[PDB]
Amino acid sequence: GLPVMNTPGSNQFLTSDDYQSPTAMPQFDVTPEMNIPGEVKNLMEIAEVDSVVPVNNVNENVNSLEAYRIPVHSVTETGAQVFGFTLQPGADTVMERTLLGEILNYYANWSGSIKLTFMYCGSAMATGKFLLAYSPPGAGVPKNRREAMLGTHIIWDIGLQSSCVLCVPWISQTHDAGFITCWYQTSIVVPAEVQNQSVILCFVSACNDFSVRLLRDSPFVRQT
Amino acid sequence: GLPVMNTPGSNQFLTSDDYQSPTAMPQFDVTPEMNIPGEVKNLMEIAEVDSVVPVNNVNENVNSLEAYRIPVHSVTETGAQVFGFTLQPGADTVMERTLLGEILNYYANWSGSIKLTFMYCGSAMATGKFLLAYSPPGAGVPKNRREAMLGTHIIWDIGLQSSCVLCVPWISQTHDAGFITCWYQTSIVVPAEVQNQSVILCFVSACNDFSVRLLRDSPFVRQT
Amino acid sequence: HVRSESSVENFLSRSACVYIVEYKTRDDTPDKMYDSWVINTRQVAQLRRKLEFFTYVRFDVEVTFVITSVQDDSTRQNTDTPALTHQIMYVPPGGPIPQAVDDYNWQTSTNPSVFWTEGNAPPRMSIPFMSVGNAYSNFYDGWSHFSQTGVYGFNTLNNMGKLYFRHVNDKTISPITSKVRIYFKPKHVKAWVPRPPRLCEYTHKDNVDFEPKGVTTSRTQLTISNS
Amino acid sequence: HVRSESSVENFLSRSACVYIVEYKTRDDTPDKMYDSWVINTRQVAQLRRKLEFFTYVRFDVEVTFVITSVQDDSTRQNTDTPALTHQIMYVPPGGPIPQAVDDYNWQTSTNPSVFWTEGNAPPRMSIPFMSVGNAYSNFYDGWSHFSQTGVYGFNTLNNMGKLYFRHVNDKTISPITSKVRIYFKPKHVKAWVPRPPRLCEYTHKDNVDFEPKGVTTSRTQLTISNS
Repeated sequence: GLPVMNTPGSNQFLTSDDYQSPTAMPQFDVTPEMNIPGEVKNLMEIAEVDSVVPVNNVNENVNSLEAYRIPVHSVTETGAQVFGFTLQPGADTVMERTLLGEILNYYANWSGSIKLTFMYCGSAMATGKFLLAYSPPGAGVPKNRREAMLGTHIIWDIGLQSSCVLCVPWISQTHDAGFITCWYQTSIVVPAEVQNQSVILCFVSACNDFSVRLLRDSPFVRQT
Repeated sequence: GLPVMNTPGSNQFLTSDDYQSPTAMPQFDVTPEMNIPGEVKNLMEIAEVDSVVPVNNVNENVNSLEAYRIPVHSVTETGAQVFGFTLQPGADTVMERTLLGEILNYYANWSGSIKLTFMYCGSAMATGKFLLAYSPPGAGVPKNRREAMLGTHIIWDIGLQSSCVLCVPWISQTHDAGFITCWYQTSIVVPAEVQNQSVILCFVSACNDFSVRLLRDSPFVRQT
Repeated sequence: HVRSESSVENFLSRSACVYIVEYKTRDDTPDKMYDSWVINTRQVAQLRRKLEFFTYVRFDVEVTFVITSVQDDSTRQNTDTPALTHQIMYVPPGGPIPQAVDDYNWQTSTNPSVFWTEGNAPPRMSIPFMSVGNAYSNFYDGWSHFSQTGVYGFNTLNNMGKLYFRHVNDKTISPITSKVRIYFKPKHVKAWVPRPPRLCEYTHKDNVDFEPKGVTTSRTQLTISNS
Repeated sequence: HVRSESSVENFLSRSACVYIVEYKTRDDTPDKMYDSWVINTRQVAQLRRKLEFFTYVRFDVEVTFVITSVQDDSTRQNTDTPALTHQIMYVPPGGPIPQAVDDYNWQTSTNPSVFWTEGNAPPRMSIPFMSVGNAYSNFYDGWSHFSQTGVYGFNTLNNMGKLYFRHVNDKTISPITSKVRIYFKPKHVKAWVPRPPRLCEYTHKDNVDFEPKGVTTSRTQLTISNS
């Protein structure tokens, strides 16, 4: 018949094949596709969803619902620190098991932006100010309200904005990445018959410029 | 299905394959090429660069910087010889480890031209004349200034040209190749309070008509 | 800025060894000469989690069988056995089931088989979407038949089939065991109504049951300091 | 007068055996049943010099594995072992690492593998440019992380991956060792900022360190004479 020469690489099963294959069940009628709502055609639709961050993961608080609640109250000083965490979505233990950290643990390379959101869950009568400082990578953690003030900061007034959104610029692990600290500016002023202890909760999601390059196995599933 | 006959040469791994291959990592985003200056698309751009030749490789001077300096001074005779080396870029020990000799040791066949350059590194007050003779292949080495004079020579005056360039014609090893000798013509005339001892340095590169035909392993890397 | 590897098909359409099937060619116990596998997606924990990102899925199936044989030691390793033929029969949902190596259900017509001789490229057969409903369910909040009887969270409807393996040849004179490996590559994947990943470990392959794990890894403090 | 063989691709895109990987199929020490290779370009001294003609390089990779097996001598050379299947798993930069032949990381999903049965043509898999930066560095004048801590001249950024090798089958009854040979052929080569060749010999595969050699071969005189 036709003259045909076999090249090397023949009769092997490379695991990432793309060739055709014969069907075990021809003459079979596949039931047609119905319109089911909520179709996913991209995993980076899933990571564009805000989700609560367990910032208060001090020990023995992890096995509870207190792991999300960030305590804030009236302070007799004024330049103290409320919270703080290293800005590493996937390496840090804070946003480790966050949904964005879970999409980002299935890849060895990832790059893009990141949104933070901070919501105050106190009463409608309280008021005060915070200082949300962003230490860029390379720069250290400030130890003062004043050292955090000369950096990149934002003053977030409780009494007129219950949610501040902080879209952090360029962050990567293979395209010390930064810090997010929260300082008191004023105390939380409260009227009579209103409780002093209150709560902040965090939220995080990516922006629309987020890419990944190389799939791998996740470091959290361990075989029995 | 389709009738297909296997020709001989099938299921072998010839080392110089050119066939297609399946990718281990599809669905991967390769980072784009950035403009980096200094792009090489041809190895015969590299060998068009002049480089210093260790002509003074008399023994125990090789382990120093004196290996490049060619001594020239005031001579009580007048027809003596300054330097000399066989004209074999890659076989000779003089331009063996020269960059042009290093591009030319990776090939069994090479042909083309060759530039020499001779720079005088003495004072601005000295003056004199040299005789740069070129013995063609087949012809012997002259033993006199006068025997070198009737051949192909060039008289290079120190006092008005600090660099003479000598583009040697056709030389090959599979397309005794020649000699380059340097004779005194006059002594080096010097005023008072100016030092007598001086230096010549060589340079070599190819021309634009240089070809190679068959790659091989280099004779200088020895396996541990 | 590509987002072509966060696709559902560039995340789920990859081959993975899911099960190892050991069987011999000469025994006395008449059920160690064959073995089977009920086809599901709940044995590799990696692929089970990657499919439990979504509630409903819908895919074709491409199975490649890697078949290797090693002879058991005996007095008679000096033999000349000709090349072995294996059978890989597929039983669709609603098909008969063999109960021995000499059973008649290895010979029935509407159970598609593959016959492979030792030495060739490994076999391969595609399996289409063979559910009655429109998509498989990873999760099912209910009972299959007649609630408070039957197992909670079963979903009868999403069975895909099962495989059976035997040596086609007669009983040899030396015992030779054959182990096959099953590479299950889903194709043309469409997924709906996403959901968070699992935090706890798995305890069984037929229910969602668990022990309560934490939320994350605990820190020592709440405010950060310098190095 | 051609200059088509002084191209960068006609100088660097050639196959070369870079490493030999020995592993067995039956032992007692549980780490001699597998072996690995961290992929770099600094083991063959020839290819290391030919890539140290240039500072930055950028290439695809085409690996062909030549796999051969020889049985170890014992009392039981008289056996009938079926054909062996090998696994060649690729771990990208940022992937898990197996620690035995029975470890779970041989079964994970985002580590692409190749399964080859004895007798066929040798396997082959392409590896793209998988660095975060724009080109690999042969030379790096600096520290990786937090200078004066960490090794001088490391460049974390240019890791390409690593391979792992095991026999897919169960433990046999006779010991059979398998040695594979790795043919590393770089493709689509682009190079920048050239630099002189190395004069001294090599002492290690992770630094540029050396002992001072001469400049050339010494002569007896400076002026030439007749034969």
